[PDB]
Amino acid sequence: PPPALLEKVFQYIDLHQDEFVQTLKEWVAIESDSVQPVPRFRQELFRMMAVAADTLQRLGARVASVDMGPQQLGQSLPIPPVILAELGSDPTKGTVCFYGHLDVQPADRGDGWLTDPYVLTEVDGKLYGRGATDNKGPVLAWINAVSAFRALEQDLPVNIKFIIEGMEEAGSVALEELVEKEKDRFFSGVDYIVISDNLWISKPAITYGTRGNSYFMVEVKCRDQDFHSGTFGGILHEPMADLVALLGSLVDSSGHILVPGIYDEVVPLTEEEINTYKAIHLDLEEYRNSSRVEKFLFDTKEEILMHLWRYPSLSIHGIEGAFDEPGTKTVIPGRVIGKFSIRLVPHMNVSAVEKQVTRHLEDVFSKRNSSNKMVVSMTLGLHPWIANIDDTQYLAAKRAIRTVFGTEPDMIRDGSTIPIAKMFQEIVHVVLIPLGAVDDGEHSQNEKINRWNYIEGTKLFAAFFLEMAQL
Ligand SMILES: [Zn+2]
Ligand SMILES: [Zn+2]
Repeated sequence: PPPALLEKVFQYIDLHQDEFVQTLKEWVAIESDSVQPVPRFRQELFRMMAVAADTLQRLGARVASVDMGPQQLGQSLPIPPVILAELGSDPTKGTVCFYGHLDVQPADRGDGWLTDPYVLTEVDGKLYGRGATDNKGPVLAWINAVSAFRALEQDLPVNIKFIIEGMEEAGSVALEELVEKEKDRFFSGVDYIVISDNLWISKPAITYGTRGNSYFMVEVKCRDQDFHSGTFGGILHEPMADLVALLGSLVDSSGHILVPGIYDEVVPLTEEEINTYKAIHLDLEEYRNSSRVEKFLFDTKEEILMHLWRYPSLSIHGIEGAFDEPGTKTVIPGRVIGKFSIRLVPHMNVSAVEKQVTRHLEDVFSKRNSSNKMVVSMTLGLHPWIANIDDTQYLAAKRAIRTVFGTEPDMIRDGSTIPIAKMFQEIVHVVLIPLGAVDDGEHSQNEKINRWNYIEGTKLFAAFFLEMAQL
């Protein structure tokens, strides 16, 4: 049983759930792809921001859609407006701000989707579609919670602010300058900030730490034109041969990173820290099963979680400029770019990591005595983020979770990076409430959010409004 007429709010959410799921279906069908520099998609992104601005206004919010200007690509594209919305300015009330994004990662059905990525399809309680979990589901769950108090003419316990952007999947272009401009304007008197764009691991969760990241591009160039692999086979220093040797020099079969210096500054594992991991709830057979992975690099819960949260990791993403379509093309690529990144943990320095990776790659390349040119560039470099657990925002969330799910949340870290979390910490001086399941498949084929997570998460947000008012 819930408290109060949270009972009535909860009743409302259960009765309007099919409507909440149809709104999500409608938002998902707007192909708000920010990553493709294609006018068709950027227009759909602007329409998305407009649909959201209208939704917030209809709820009762003062809404501003802030003109963001051009995105320099030697061409350019307009950036989608940022919604800056306020619902209530009651001086007898605290104020909570919610950040979300309504742009999505590209989705091509040919990538391996069993459904049309932009048609929300429910299969065994799972709602499949691009943006279902990342991030239209949790934005709507928050909005739908507010709309329950509004429909019932129930006083919202806190004032609510919304900051919603349309460029998160493309580096939040122009957000930081707007935030900076607004630090003592829109953010003046905002008590706590909420982000809901992350997943559980098993038991619901609250997330209080994230990894950093460093994204590397390694270009090996002969000439711009490719070669016929037979007509010119046998006589070139082939860009692909150099790149494959460069990429193959980075990590070993155990996951151990081979760049010298990389472990120098990782904080030492302590007894205390080990204990924190032992207290997390994770069935390793369950985790193997939802991931459909035969075996992981490690055998125990503690090793698995630590390698995700507090050890660095290296992933090779792909190669650009070579033969990557289906079939059997006989080509020596003239210019290729390897892509890989290293997730960063305390106490690693971004600038040192950049130096170390570069030096390593130069040393490998020079030993090849190749005629090719190599350019390493670190295109992205972010430090890790940690919240203070048992902050007032963090306690409200714990209580809200207990109310809705009837159990204590585990305090978890995250292997991914939430750059926005760091940005609000640096400029405005954040609580992460995950709604997604571990197997939601964000940034992949067959992304979903579970109906239960989406609907029960709406209730979580409702309870949370009330908890924030209570300190
Ligand atoms: Zn997201
Ligand atoms: Zn994303």
